[PDB]
Amino acid sequence: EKRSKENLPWVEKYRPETLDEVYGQNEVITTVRKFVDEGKLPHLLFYGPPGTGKTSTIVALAREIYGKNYSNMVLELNASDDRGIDVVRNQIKDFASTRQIFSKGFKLIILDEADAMTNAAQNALRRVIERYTKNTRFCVLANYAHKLTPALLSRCTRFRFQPLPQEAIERRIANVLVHEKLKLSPNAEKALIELSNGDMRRVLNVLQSCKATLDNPDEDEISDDVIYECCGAPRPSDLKAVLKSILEDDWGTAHYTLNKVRSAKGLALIDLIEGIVKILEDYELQNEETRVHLLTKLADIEYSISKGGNDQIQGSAVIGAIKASFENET
Amino acid sequence: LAQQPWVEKYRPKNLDEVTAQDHAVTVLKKTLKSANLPHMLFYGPPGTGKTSTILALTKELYGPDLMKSRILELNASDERGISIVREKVKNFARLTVSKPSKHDLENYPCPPYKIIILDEADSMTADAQSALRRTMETYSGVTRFCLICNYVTRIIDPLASRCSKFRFKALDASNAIDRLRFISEQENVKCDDGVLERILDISAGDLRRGITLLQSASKGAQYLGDGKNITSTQVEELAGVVPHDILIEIVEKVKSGDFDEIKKYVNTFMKSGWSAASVVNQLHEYYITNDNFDTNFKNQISWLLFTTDSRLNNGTNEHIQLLNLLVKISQL
Amino acid sequence: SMLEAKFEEASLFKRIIDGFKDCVQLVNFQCKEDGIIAQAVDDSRVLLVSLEIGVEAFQEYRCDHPVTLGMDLTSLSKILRCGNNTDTLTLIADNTPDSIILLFEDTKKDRIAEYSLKLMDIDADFLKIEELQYDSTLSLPSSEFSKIVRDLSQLSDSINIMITKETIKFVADGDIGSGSVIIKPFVDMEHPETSIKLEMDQPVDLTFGAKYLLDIIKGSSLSDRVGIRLSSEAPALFQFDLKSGFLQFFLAPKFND
Amino acid sequence: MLEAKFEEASLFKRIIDGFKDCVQLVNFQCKEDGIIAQAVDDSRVLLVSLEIGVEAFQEYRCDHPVTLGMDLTSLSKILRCGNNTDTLTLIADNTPDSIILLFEDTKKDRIAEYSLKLMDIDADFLKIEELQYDSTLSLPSSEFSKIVRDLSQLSDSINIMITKETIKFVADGDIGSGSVIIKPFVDMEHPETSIKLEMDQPVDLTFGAKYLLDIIKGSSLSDRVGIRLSSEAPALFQFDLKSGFLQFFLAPKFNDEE
Amino acid sequence: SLWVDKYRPKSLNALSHNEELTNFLKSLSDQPRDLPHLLLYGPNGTGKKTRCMALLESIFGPGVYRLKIDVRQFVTASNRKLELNVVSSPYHLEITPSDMGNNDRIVIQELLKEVAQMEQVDFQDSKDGLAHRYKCVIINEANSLTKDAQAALRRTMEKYSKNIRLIMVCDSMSPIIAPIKSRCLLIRCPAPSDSEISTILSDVVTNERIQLETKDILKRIAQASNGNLRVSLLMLESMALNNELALKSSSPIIKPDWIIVIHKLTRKIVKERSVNSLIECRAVLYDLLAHCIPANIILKELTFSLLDVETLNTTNKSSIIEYSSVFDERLSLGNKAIFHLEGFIAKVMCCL
Amino acid sequence: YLTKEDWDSIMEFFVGPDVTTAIIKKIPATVKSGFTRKYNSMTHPVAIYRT
DNA sequence: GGCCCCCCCGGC
DNA sequence: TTTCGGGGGGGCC
Ligand SMILES: Nc1ncnc2c1ncn2[C@@H]1O[C@H](COP(=O)(O)OP(=O)(O)OP(O)(O)=S)[C@@H](O)[C@H]1O
Ligand SMILES: Nc1ncnc2c1ncn2[C@@H]1O[C@H](COP(=O)(O)OP(=O)(O)OP(O)(O)=S)[C@@H](O)[C@H]1O
Ligand SMILES: Nc1nc2c(ncn2[C@@H]2O[C@H](COP(=O)(O)OP(=O)(O)O)[C@@H](O)[C@H]2O)c(=O)[nH]1
Ligand SMILES: [Mg+2]
Ligand SMILES: [Mg+2]
Repeated sequence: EKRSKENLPWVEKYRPETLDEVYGQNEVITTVRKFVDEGKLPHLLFYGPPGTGKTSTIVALAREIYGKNYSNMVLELNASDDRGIDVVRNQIKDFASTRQIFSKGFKLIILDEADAMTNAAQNALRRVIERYTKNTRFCVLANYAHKLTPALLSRCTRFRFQPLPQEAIERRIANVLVHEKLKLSPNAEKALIELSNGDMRRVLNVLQSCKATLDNPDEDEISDDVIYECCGAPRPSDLKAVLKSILEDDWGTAHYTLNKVRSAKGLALIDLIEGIVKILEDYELQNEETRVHLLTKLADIEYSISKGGNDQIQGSAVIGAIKASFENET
Repeated sequence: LAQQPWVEKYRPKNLDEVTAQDHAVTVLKKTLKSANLPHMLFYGPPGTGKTSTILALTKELYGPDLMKSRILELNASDERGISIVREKVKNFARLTVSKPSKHDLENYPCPPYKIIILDEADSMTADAQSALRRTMETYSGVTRFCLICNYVTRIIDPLASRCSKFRFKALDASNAIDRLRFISEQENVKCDDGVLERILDISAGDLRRGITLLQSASKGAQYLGDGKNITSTQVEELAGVVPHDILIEIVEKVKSGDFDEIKKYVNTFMKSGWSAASVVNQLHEYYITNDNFDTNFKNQISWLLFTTDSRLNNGTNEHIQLLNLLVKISQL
Repeated sequence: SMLEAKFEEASLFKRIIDGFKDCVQLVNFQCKEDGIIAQAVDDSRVLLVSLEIGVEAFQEYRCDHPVTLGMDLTSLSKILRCGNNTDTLTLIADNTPDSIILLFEDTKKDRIAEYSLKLMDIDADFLKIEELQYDSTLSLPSSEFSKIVRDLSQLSDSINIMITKETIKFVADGDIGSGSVIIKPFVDMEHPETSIKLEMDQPVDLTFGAKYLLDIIKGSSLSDRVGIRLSSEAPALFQFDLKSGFLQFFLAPKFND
Repeated sequence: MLEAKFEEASLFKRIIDGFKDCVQLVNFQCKEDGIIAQAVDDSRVLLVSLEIGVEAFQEYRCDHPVTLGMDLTSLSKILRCGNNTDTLTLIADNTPDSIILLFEDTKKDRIAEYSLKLMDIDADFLKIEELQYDSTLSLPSSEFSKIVRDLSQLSDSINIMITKETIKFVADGDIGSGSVIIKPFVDMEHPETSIKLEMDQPVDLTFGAKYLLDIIKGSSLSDRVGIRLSSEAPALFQFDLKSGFLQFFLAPKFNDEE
Repeated sequence: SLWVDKYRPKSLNALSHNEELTNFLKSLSDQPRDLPHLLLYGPNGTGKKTRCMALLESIFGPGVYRLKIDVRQFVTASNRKLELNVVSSPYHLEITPSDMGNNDRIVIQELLKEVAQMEQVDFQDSKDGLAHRYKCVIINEANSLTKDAQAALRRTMEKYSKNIRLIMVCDSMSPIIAPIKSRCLLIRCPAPSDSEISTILSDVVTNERIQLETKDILKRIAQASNGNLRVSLLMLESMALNNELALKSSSPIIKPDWIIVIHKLTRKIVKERSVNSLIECRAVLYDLLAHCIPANIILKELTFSLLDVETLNTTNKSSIIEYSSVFDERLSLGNKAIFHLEGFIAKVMCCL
Repeated sequence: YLTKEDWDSIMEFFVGPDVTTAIIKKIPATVKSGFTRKYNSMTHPVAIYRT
């Protein structure tokens, strides 16, 4: 790196260093801590969605086992490094079959993002894992479990990293606010958690952008409005008004309301579609075909939007689909 | 200069020349003083000023001289396979930042990191994108990444998670009129009232298209040699907009409902070269915003127009699609 | 400049780099007022290389403050190949440098070739793994060690070294057969350069990979003798002494099982 | 009606080999004065000019100037089968669809006579009117070959900065930069390797490494190469022949940052 | 030389239809130093390439018409060798990357970038010897380019505009991606009217001295071409040759073989509706496709011939057009065209 | 700039009522021989050099 | 020993 | 047949 840690992005500045700084995965953290505290470390696998703390957890565990010099006592490989059959057959085998250079102890191999590895390399890894288990332990990290071969999964003990809970996100936000000398409104925190979707990376990025947005962060307070302008996301009031107009007004009024709401702050149609879907999924529809039509048509519109197209036609299609689907309610 | 197209000649030189992207330009300017620029993912529709914004940020960060030693720009014209990602990008990100001069440190902020700009990142394969995940995080202290794309869905979820997202809003007559008026004034283009608003409405979020249309109108006016204000009729003609007479003829033929007459009229119409996208857009505008049709008719026509537009977006024959759409509307 | 170090003959540095370029990828130099000390670890984390070129090997060596330089041996070798084998070589660096300058000068003519190699942000420590008290320390001509390694590696991919009282045994057990070479200490006053010395504390028996020994033996072109120090629970040290510095290979033995 | 009896056919071999890569179909005008040729590269970024004077040939004569569009690859194929030290001649007739290349030798047995087909290539009135080139220098061919083969590894673009009493070479790439500064050099005991320079206004021109490599492929003709640099005109690299020279007008790489 | 090529105009003043487009092109050529990238779209055979050449001749000198063909070599990642035939002039260059299918991308990354990133030697009409002008590159059949090939053009146009200007010609704009359409000045090229086609044919006849009983002949030939001027000229030449350079009131209109085959296929589909009929239709489709007849052309002509039948009702025509739209989309997204053509024919047989 | 091979290739494209295989076969042998002799007895231009 | 080239699979 | 990427196995050197 260069200069102090204050030059780093918040996603990297607040990376957990120890195992007590990881939040939202209490069960997994406790289990791994107990395993490391008694020498009962098996071949580990961490399966989870993006931005949940798998890499942070494994690096913290390696630091706990070895110490500050963990980088000189582990073999860490990821998607940026070639991991072909030759690599598995030579480099990994040599690392697993040899003693530590610096200080005594067992050998740890961290194959981060192993789901990117080919089937041949994973197959070659089988006996490598099973033969040097006396002195070596393997850790695998994955987001998609369908890419891993059945045998490799069979040889590993699985741990699932759940989407981050609300309480853990609030505690981390409190720590970040205290360190950064920031003030966050309760509704601002609510909006941040809602838009995070269980990812701490999104929380930290949005909070950094909000801090940048404030003119005088020293005594200014971050409000839900700041989040909405920073992210460009529709306000809940805007979504509610659009849905109300679509559901109990004529086509002209609905079109005018949608256009005005979108042009007030330059909102995107995709965010509106997601918001309306979230609102409608809480509705109690009398008829199932209403929900079926809503889901099918909105999914089609979302797929069409994903490839460009005409924005006005797409908005009119959204309005018409909602109206037609709700006509079935009677 | 006088030998360059207006679109390139009025490319924002600094971050203060970006017209309607303040919600992100503000934080980008703040980074000039904070020196903690995060990984950025710019996404938005065409001609919203993403490449210009990143280039201006580089201008204001490093300066004219230190730029080339601190920027690595790769676009779709460059090979960006998994091997390239794992060798060239990794090597550049692993290097120490170039030494600034005394002048650079005296004048420009010179943050302590370099920048890699993967423009048009939506054209990169999934494996190549995955190869960047740990490169972005491991060397964040010496390198920062800017992924610029048009379709955010084409970026894999881990990369979007690692990057702070910036959406560029569409440019319309309410937020981009000032820049177009400034360009016209500098270029001394005499236009009637509402001509610039009409240009921006026709552009539909693309300021590059609006500038090109203004240049074409200016060239036409100069060649005419009449010293008369440019009118909206000429702007519409240069933009390929179908005249309202042809549109009312089309809707009347559709109202008639005869298949043979509609087919003959469409056959004659297709010989003029009108784009099907413009015809569909104008038909949508005419129908959805007309009080003479009931709710059910609009409900059906909206879906028909959406289907036709989606089919046309896949490079399909325009004649067949237009005929099918018109027949289906006539049978509504 | 901050650091200015002149090699009278570029062949010296080319040979020193040639001694360990086939076993490591990225090297880290750390220059001080007492010379240039460099470290390099291999991709498998099985072999470490430590070089300690002294100030007596340069025509003139000036270094104000300690300076770190992370480099890739491939690019360094590529550029060093550019320079001729009859020209003086100046290594030049500035305060917190972004590049290292290699200046080839031919006093015969007025031709000066300057090459700037961009540095890498390699942040690591040395840890000075030089375990105090080893179990056995032997010294013998590098030619004999190279011959033994080349002969035995052709039988098996693993070589076992046993140190017993006045006995050094190299054993290989492959598929076609096995091969054992036994050498005992001896001294020749007429030609001490060929003598073999052994100082023993406890018996030793350590296995090593043949590829790593084949890589290590390439340093015999720099020194006529090699010193091998072995100790259980510690990596094996293979030292080649130079005019003013030395080159050390620390090789981790294989797990016994 | 036309012959160009050569002192050594190896000279013609090297001459043809020096620009085979740059161009393949080039019009050769044979006059009593000698051989001339000017071919624009397919990319319209490089021009190959060639001329061999009557003096170089052992015995050259011609009754009527004739333009031949013979292929370079075919002539190379014809020559490569020839011996080392012979006296190639280029005889033909009034209406030649082919040219008979007489690979004659002092001995009556070491003969490699061949025939080369002629192609109807189109020739235009190319003009190479002399210009007041700001700088012009001459340096040994071996030094240029070494410098180019060295700097091509470190980059694909080579900048030739000719300032006051400086012949600076520059090549910037991803791994690093390479510069080999040369200065006016004279050796009384061996002046053949003396660097000559004459310079009026500083010249900055950056060219492609591939083009320079291809040009130096044909530098074996002369032990010295002459570089003529003009800021507003395409710089030209010349290799002297026995009684003429081989010039290459290589356009400069476009500067977009400026 | 055929009459279609022997009387093609070579200057903007020689154009004889769509005078508004001619005036627009003259205005563009008045100050060509700041000319943006151009994209000419319109029906086939209208005269788009002729107008592009006329605009180039207006910008540069008459020398744009001295064209020469050369061969450029390319190497893929697999070492496979590829060849591209490039038409070039002292002032402009022409390329048809679609000729290499999915490999067209390489062109945009190798040839074009080579032209724009380097200056060119100009030893004519110049004093220093270096060109003081931008190079005009014409991409034909731009609508046939792959999406990645088009994406490779964006920064090339946006960075080297000071040296390279692109004039793309396409028949339809739907295949072109939005960024490329945004980066170009769009020029619509309407098809010539019947009166203009008749005037052109009359001029050709007068120049060639072809006896005509009445001028109405040229009218009918104009109507049979559906606005295609090239087809009109070729049809006039064919009829004149088949009638001993003398056209009478009873001279039939000659149609090409593939149109006759498609019409016979339509008649067979209408008459018989079964699986054996589908097998014979597959045979006919294979025969048509094996002779360089594009699948999209087959689909369009078959659909319109079916819709031009005086025995089907409105429901049948509606079903036919719907199936044609669906299977045209399928063809745009598929590789084996025979499958989609057979599916369309089967659906049409079922509906009838 | 058409050659005999190009002539045959063009003649081999037509389909339907315009198939020239039977007609071409029916052409007198002497006519084809004379056509070939005339073609090979002259010098013809080349559209592309070194195809 | 190392490039360089050609050929062949790819789900579970 | 067939658009990358990875692996094997042979051929120059
Ligand atoms: N449980 C967590 N507690 C605190 N911070 C977290 C947590 N999870 C993620 N983060 C934050 O997000 C950043 C990235 O965390 P990561 O460990 O990279 O997540 P990840 O699951 O390994 O990412 P993937 O699956 O490879 S996309 C960290 O620097 C943390 O600042
Ligand atoms: N915010 C803006 N302010 C001023 N001019 C703009 C702006 N956005 C676009 N333009 C104009 O349109 C031209 C092109 O802008 P670009 O930066 O290339 O848009 P872009 O979004 O990066 O294009 P894409 O997404 O790759 S198609 C600029 O040179 C400007 O002249
Ligand atoms: N007399 C005359 N003939 C034209 C004109 N424009 C096009 N043509 C003729 O129409 C033929 C087809 O034109 P072309 O540009 O190749 O069609 P496109 O490329 O598909 O648009 C050409 O052979 C010309 O001879 C015109 O303006 N006047
Ligand atoms: Mg991770
Ligand atoms: Mg862009």
